[PDB]
Amino acid sequence: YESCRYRQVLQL
Amino acid sequence: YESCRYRQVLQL
Amino acid sequence: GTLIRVTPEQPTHAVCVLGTLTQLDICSSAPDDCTSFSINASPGVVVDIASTWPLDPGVEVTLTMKAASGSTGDQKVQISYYGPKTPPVKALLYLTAVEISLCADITRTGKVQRTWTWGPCGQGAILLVNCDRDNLESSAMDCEDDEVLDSEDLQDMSLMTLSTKTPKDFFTNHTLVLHVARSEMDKVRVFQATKCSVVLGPKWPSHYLMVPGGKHNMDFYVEALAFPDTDFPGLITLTISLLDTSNLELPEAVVFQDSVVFRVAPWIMTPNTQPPQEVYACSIFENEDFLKSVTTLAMKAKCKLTICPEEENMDDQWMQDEMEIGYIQAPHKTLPVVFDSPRNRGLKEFPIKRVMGPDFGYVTRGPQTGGISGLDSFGNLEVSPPVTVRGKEYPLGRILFGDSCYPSNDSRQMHQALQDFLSAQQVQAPVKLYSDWLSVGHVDEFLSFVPAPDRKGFRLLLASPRSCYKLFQEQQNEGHGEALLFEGIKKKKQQKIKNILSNKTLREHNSFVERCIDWNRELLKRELGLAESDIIDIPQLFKLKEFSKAEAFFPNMVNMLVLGKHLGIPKPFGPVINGRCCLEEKVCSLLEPLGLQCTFINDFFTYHIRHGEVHCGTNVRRKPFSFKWWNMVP
Amino acid sequence: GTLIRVTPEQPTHAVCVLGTLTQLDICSSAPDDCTSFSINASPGVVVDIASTWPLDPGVEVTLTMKAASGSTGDQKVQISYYGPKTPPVKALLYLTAVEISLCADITRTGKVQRTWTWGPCGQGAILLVNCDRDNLESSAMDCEDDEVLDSEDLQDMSLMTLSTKTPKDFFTNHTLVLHVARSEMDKVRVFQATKCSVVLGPKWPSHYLMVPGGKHNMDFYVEALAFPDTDFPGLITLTISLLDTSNLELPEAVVFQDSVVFRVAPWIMTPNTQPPQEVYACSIFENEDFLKSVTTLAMKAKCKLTICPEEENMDDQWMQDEMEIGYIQAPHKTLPVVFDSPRNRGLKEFPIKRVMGPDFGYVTRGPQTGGISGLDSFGNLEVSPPVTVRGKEYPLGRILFGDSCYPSNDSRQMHQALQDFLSAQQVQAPVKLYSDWLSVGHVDEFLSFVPAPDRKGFRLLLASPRSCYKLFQEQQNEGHGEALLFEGIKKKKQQKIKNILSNKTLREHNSFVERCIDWNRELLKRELGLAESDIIDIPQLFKLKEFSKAEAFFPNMVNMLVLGKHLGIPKPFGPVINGRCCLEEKVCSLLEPLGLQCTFINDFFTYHIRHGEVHCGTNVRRKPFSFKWWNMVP
Ligand SMILES: [Ca+2]
Ligand SMILES: [Ca+2]
Ligand SMILES: [Ca+2]
Ligand SMILES: [Ca+2]
Ligand SMILES: [Ca+2]
Ligand SMILES: [Ca+2]
Ligand SMILES: [Ca+2]
Ligand SMILES: [Ca+2]
Ligand SMILES: [Ca+2]
Ligand SMILES: [Ca+2]
Repeated sequence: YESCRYRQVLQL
Repeated sequence: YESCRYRQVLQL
Repeated sequence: GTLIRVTPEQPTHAVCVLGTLTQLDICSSAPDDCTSFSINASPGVVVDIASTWPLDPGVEVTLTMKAASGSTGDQKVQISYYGPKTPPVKALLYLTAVEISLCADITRTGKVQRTWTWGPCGQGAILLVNCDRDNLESSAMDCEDDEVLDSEDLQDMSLMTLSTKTPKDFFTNHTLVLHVARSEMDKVRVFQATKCSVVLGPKWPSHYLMVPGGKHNMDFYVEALAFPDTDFPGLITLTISLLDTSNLELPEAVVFQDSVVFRVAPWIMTPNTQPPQEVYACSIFENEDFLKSVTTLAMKAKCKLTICPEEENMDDQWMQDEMEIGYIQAPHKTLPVVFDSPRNRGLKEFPIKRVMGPDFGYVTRGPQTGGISGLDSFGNLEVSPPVTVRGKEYPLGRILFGDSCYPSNDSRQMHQALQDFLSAQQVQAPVKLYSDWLSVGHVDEFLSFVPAPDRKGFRLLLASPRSCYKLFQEQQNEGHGEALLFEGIKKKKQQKIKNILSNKTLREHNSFVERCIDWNRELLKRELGLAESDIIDIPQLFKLKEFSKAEAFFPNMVNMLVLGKHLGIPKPFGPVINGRCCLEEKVCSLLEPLGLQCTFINDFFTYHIRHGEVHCGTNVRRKPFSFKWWNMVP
Repeated sequence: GTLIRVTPEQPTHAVCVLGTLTQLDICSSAPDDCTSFSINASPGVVVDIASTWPLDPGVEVTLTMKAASGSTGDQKVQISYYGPKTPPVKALLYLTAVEISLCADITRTGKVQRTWTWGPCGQGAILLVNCDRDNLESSAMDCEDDEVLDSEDLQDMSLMTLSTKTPKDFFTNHTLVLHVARSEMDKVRVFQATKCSVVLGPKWPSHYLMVPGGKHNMDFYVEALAFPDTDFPGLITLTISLLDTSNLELPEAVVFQDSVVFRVAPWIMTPNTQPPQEVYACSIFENEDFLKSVTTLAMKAKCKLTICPEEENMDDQWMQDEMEIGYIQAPHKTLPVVFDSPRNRGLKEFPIKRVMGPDFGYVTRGPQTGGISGLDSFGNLEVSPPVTVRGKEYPLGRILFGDSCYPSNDSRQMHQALQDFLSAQQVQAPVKLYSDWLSVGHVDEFLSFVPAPDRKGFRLLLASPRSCYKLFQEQQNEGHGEALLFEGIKKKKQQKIKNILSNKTLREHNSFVERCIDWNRELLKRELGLAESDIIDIPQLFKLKEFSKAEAFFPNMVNMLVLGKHLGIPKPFGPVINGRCCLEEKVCSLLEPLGLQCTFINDFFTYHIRHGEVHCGTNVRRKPFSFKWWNMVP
């Protein structure tokens, strides 16, 4: 969940 | 909402 | 409230809405050298200082109007500021009062703050999900489109009155707006009655209203679109806002805002203790005797009957597992609603064509294109009668559905969408039970409720193998061990008492089944405030098969049809003594002194072969509760 | 409970778990001709009848064990059934007692029913979302993987103790299971400490435990994965279940089930009245004076400082609008958490690289790839100090964010995901305000909180144009109308007092802005229990532009930086009299007697030109509340 938000932000 | 459930069921 | 400060430089024009406290700030523009003030007002208004008073910021002045204004600026209030130097300074304020009142059925009575509170002392109106079809030439739920096609549909709505009392030329410099928050704009629709056109819906968040001056009343009709769920708690807010549009160059300014709060009526089930009104059944093949027995039972019970012919039946006879009938009610109308299971066997057309109609809603949840399990059959869907647990009351009972003890790799569970929907319907907080051990996995196969004159009013009946074993021990030790079970049935082998009593694998399997039943009994006793006097054991025998799941050894007599004080119990074909079966005699002597009549129907070759009983093949509609759901506090 | 019935035919073996009431059903298998019974038990157990007693179903027998069993079947209870005919019949029951206790920090103390209840008298433990990175060689939030990479990470978890006290050979015929419901299995992870391997997580719903006989203790570490939201209320249940596996052919049977309930710690903000601990800022160009002023203010306020160089800044200087710092706390650890806005301007790398680290969590919500509006900037995100409204207490304040008055076609709103997240964080129930009229639309541009020694402890400051107009009226009528506003700034035109006082369009625009401010003041006074003594007006002037939106005529002095008792206020460059600006003198005389020091910083050419102020370009970290959130009842 919040980990997925972390990965998505870091990609951008 | 519930109307969409109605249409989906009738199609099947 | 309303805060209007006065300036001696020029007079001030302000609008004071009747029903709102208006305080005067009298220090923002007060003369620096001033020390005291006095107030004189017209008799039409009331001024309260909460003769000469100091201008300290602590003191406050409240203004209250009594009657609506007939013309603009018809009241005047003057303030005389007194200073040690220079003559006193006079400030003026002109008042026009209007009356804007948006009202609904907040008292839950039937006749036409700003928050919905449960309980008998609460306030707040109720919407009804327009899930029926009052049009006889339409093929859609009447809330899908954006029109009202028949005046009878108007009876399934909620009324809202906008009362306006303003001067004649008031609305030349003011505007009224109706709106709903963007997160709820897609779960409500509001028509204006003059015949009626849409005002608010899933495409118009807000609408400007055209109202004339003087006295006027407007009628609005409100209908909901979605039942409460996890994403939608159930509260819908409708807001009326008054905007000032005096200057064209400048944008509008909001000056008054009233609102009303509605609750969407939840889906409420009916337990087995309510009087019946209508019975559904099926006809497939070799069903003349079964249907005749159901018909005579219904005639004795004084109810209706609906039968599905084999053309629309598609060789599906389990009406119970597909549809469940509940009701939704509001102070002005109570209408039933059919809940369609995600299971889509041959009976997927009956609940959608032959059930829903005039004053019969239809709602369903879950994935329809596969992805379910047997636990989704309405077998795991029952309701207990009103109960009191440890000082807390449930006048509408508790939902009961079964699932696995702990999550694993071969465990099953009711679909999460259905579980969350049932939980979101608060009025019957659900209770989970351990019924995964059954091959089909239906809580209807081991528990049943019966109406009782005395004590709490109900009596839960549970399947227990010990009862059958003690009966068989008595039958053997009185010397009739020669009795043959399954004598009436010719195809199935008859079994003698000694063999079944001396069987060891069957005893072990029934011990396991008894352990599961004991765990479920303790769970129910904890969750429904029962003693040992409210639970009756009806003998039964279970046997294990592939993957160690329980099946009824002889017809399940717990899954019976209850119609008021009449019972249709599946015939066990148990061993007979002196021309009467011991099982039937025992159950009749156990249920009759409660004030009932027992009739046994035979469905061995037509239902039991396909792992079913009478109650699993028929459905009953029941009268809604007399207790109003909104009166309960969750 | 536990229900064990006795049968005289053969002795019965049963397990009685210590801490559970066990009732004996003594009529299920009682002799038919029997009339009375007697009980004699070993001293190790206690039997309560709630000498000879009738066997009526009403009477009940309770059994209680005092000490754990050292061997299987070490207690015996005998029941003598007395009948008028035949000798009395003896029934036997053998008892072995175990002790299975799953314990956590239920008392919210820090040392190691079955329901989570708020309030100081409640019970129930708290998890912490492992949103930090305690590994210095990792580039992922430490809850993403399925391993514990450093012992320091163990400090961000929650402890759980499984105490087992059973005979030596007990677990040869019994099994223990740990599990979590399938709807919460993807929001929790549980490790077993011996160094530690996973036990429960988003791929293992349940795990069988290997425990030896005798005395033993097991340590489990629990970490949450998701913050509470609309789809996840916040309750996580962990269940320990004891299963009987005596017979291999038969499946397992559940015999005892204990559970514990955890709450996921919510995201809690910090208002402006808390002492600072760390200040963030930016450096882009011509920023030596601004940065120097911020540094000396921080040095005076005794705090840290963090500065982003222009290489990672990417010409973005609005730190306030991108990130907001709050805290999450539990009885054993309190750690801050950074909230990243969906806005992704040039500062999208600072909160993700230079902020989150050892003991600094990171959480964000919403759509990142566009689809937002200016209202999503953290400008509409403030918190009021602890407040008491109409008898209800909020010791952690109320969230304040602004949006449009009513939904329309050109109206804007905060993103629904952010609004639902803030609402799901209950401890600060949000309050909406009307701040769409501003061109940028930031509630930080018109309200501000300041710590006060007296009264409630705080003082809300609001922007009001009248204050500025009365100051200008005084400056004109004392004869200094020649004063020129914007004298210090050379590029911008200086404006004389008479022209600005006699301007009519500006007066109309400021009247509209005053009406909006008045509506917001009434809303805040209703929602925060304020009187007129807790609100201070700071003069300001607004002007309307394209699409009729308000902008600050001169630097906004409400958007100031508050550090304990020190203030950094944007310099208005207002007209000067006798070598001191009237605006600064008025504001200093209005704020100083409250016990503060005022320092004015100039950011006209570096911030105001791009529509910003000091507080919009800097961020502050603040000490968490001393009041424990779990002690509040929502
Ligand atoms: Ca319609
Ligand atoms: Ca209708
Ligand atoms: Ca269906
Ligand atoms: Ca109707
Ligand atoms: Ca049912
Ligand atoms: Ca980890
Ligand atoms: Ca950590
Ligand atoms: Ca970001
Ligand atoms: Ca840490
Ligand atoms: Ca902020």
